[PDB]
Amino acid sequence: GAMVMINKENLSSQAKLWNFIYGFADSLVLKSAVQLDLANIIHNHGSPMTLSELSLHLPSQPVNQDALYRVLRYLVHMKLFTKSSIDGELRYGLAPPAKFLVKGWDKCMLGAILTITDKDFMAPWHYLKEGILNDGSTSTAFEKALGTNIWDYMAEHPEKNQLFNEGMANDTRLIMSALVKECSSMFDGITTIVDVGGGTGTAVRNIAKAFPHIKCTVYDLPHVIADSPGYTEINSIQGDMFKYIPNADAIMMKCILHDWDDKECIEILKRCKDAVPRDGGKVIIIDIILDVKSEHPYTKMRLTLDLDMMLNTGGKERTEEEWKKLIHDAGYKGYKITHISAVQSVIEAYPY
Amino acid sequence: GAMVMINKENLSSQAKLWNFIYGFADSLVLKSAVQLDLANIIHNHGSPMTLSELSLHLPSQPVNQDALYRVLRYLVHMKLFTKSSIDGELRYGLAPPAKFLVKGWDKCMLGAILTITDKDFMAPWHYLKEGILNDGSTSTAFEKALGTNIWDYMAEHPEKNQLFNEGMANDTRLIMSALVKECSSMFDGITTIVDVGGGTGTAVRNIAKAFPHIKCTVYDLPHVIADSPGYTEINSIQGDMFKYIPNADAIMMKCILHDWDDKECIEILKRCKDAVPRDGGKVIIIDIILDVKSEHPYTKMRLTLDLDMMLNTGGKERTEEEWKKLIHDAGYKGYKITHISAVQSVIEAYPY
Ligand SMILES: Nc1ncnc2c1ncn2[C@@H]1O[C@H](CSCC[C@H](N)C(=O)O)[C@@H](O)[C@H]1O
Ligand SMILES: Nc1ncnc2c1ncn2[C@@H]1O[C@H](CSCC[C@H](N)C(=O)O)[C@@H](O)[C@H]1O
Ligand SMILES: Oc1ccc(C[C@@H]2NCCc3cc(O)c(O)cc32)cc1O
Ligand SMILES: Oc1ccc(C[C@@H]2NCCc3cc(O)c(O)cc32)cc1O
Ligand SMILES: [K+]
Ligand SMILES: [K+]
Ligand SMILES: [K+]
Ligand SMILES: [K+]
Ligand SMILES: [K+]
Repeated sequence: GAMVMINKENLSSQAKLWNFIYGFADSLVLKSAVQLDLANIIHNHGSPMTLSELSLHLPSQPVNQDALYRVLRYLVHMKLFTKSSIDGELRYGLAPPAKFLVKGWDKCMLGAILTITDKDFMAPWHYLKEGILNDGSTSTAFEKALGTNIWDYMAEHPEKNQLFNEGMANDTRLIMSALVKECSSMFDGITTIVDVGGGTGTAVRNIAKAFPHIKCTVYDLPHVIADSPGYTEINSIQGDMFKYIPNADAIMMKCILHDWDDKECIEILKRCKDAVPRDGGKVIIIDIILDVKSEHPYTKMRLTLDLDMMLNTGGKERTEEEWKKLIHDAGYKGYKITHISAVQSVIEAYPY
Repeated sequence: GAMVMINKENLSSQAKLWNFIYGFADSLVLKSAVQLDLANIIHNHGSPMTLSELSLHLPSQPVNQDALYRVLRYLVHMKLFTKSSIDGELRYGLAPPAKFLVKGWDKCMLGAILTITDKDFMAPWHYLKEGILNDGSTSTAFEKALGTNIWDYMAEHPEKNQLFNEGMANDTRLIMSALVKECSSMFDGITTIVDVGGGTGTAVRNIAKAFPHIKCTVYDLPHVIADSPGYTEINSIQGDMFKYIPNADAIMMKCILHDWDDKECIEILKRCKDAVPRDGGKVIIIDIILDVKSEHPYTKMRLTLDLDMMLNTGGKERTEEEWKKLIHDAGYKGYKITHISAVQSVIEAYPY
């Protein structure tokens, strides 16, 4: 018949399953740590704090200190926070990865955390089985969970629109420094650049500051431009990139093409190719490159973004070979990849 | 002013945060793998299967094979499944931890997975912040999310009651073999045993089979006994353990005391102490012992269960010192711990 176990089963193997089952506890404990603002209370204090001292500084009163102690115990085991005995008291501090929970610098990841761990925005992941056994539905998991496609949903839910746009703002803050410094030569000779699907303008505001002689434009759907601050020297245009892309010396698209299937990407890439000059025009794509042959620090979260696209947008994350095919099919002459030690890489696509 | 970064920031540190943010993706991809029954289709086939072969055996038709490929790619990166080139084709197999997703043996963990990753049963974790900043509410996160306390909720939601009771059934299946074999001496001389809060009877059915001369009783709330199969030689009694515990030579409580605060536990433990004989009576507690000094395979999920109790039941997981105090305060003479290489340990509590 079947396998019969006769000696002790491996505890580590079973623990690996329990840790996968409860993966959501890491996401949702982290969310609570962010909502309580623990890392910033400690960082501002400048030294480890007792349970009582932390409690006195929390966002509201009163505080259940038993609950706080037990969440902190979990956070210490995550190696995000520390706990030690100092001068006769137990005090809580920050471990090195907690720096990404500290406000005031480009790699603070708080906006992204609050977007991704939002209850409504997690709901699509419960429809993953229905993405494979689709019973002949063509809708995304986002539509099954929340009623309509992501972008129309954002147009009808202003607070959700804002939360998502700030997550994207954050995502872009993580890479701008590397972009404008390491990839400064990409901006040479450009007099105009349009950020297609540029969101609430983080990328253009940073490019415009680093390169004062380039006239920058942000272009997105009306409900996103409506959630943006006013601009002085930067053009803000609203519209639909499938029907119109503002012409310029260069087009940039960050986290756009991974929202769309290959047919749609080719339509967008053709529209971009015809928006830039034959003479040194270029299209700057910023998106993940999936390595399916070797492992990198961001490999796990890049595969996670592949399914995030599958459920939320209808898109995908692509390997270099897939990018090559898409860029070829849109009729470009060639492409060049630049790594910037980020989740995304830069792919410059060059027309004839 | 503030810290200024001047050299490249650590990619691994940032990846650790992204992996915590997306912890829920591991839980919910695993859920989808269980709903698709991938591990059992492969295990029954007895060799790795192509994407097409897997598709032909899935729970329903048609199948989106792109989606299936991409979920499998994530599952292979989890090291739950494998992918290889064999005789000119890409075939998917099982890695060693996938044995816990295979049906037909005591360590199949499928019931637990489907309980813990259920959408409604995950909802309380979104109210973790409100468990610390409770705005002077005394309700559990379960009540905030789902309307009332867990046990009354189960009484009013028969499908949820069943799903939870089968999760508990599974949890008990994981330990019964070690219990009845390693701890056989605990059952010596006992003529009657009552499993207080014994659920749908897994523990008693297994004890009754291993020890045919012990008259076993399962005792739980009416809506749980109502979700149980009929019994011949095993007594099934319904009631409230805070008002009555059926008298017997021994009482067992598995995953009971971790549902309750210390005052409640002492009330239950006193009721048990007075239900067993002064002459060799004993109370057999099966629950986690938290080690807060060193690390073990199950440490992470035990701390996770501490917050699971905090949110869902109002209880907690306890260290040995906390167990000692509780057992002392209920007026017992002593206790003995037996490890059984499981999530829970056995704590025998002995009256005078
Ligand atoms: N048809 C369309 N035309 C223009 N923008 C669109 C669009 N469909 C979606 N978008 C926009 O594409 C963006 C995808 S999210 C990426 C936002 C930003 N580039 C960043 O990386 O931070 C959203 O802001 C969305 O509103
Ligand atoms: N007042 C009460 N009296 C009796 N049983 C109770 C109770 N309150 C809760 N319970 C039961 O305690 C159990 C906790 S879950 C543990 C179930 C089982 N002992 C196992 O380990 O698999 C549930 O079955 C629940 O219905
Ligand atoms: O920094 C982030 C990284 C990834 C996300 C995931 C997000 N899921 C919903 C749909 C969507 C769409 C996107 O184009 C995108 O770049 C990210 C996401 C949010 C973020 O705020
Ligand atoms: O095997 C399992 C392990 C842990 C759980 C968590 C569960 N959360 C809801 C409330 C609750 C209550 C319990 O008494 C318990 O032992 C487990 C749980 C479910 C399971 O099916
Ligand atoms: K959820
Ligand atoms: K809204
Ligand atoms: K990669
Ligand atoms: K129900
Ligand atoms: K432990």
